[PDB]
Amino acid sequence: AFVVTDNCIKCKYTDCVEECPVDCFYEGPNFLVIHPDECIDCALCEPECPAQAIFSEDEVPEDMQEFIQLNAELAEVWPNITEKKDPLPDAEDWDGVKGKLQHLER
Ligand code: SF4
Ligand code: F3S
Repeated sequence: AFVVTDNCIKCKYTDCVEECPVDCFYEGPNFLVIHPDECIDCALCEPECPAQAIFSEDEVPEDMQEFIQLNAELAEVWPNITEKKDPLPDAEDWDGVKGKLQHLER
């Protein structure tokens, strides 16, 4: 499975979803997550995220390992999203800012 990590938070561009043949992205107020059981590892979503926030589960940075479990868990409670939407208003301002996990909304 592929995993959405820290730089997605407060950006949430949503270009990722248009690439997904199986529709396994789930939406939060300021973050997206992939469902690990539905994802087929097609990788088609990774070169298309402007925030370079998606990684193969085995290529997820040492300092972001907690996102693997977070994607699995929130994918069970958030609604599916299959259509591209406008990025969050100040996405450029937040793209590249580290430790944005402190800003994650449920
Ligand atoms: S790797 Fe493929 S199946 Fe998994 S979330 Fe990305 S586009 Fe969807
Ligand atoms: S910012 Fe988040 S919404 Fe999709 S396009 Fe990147 S994983």
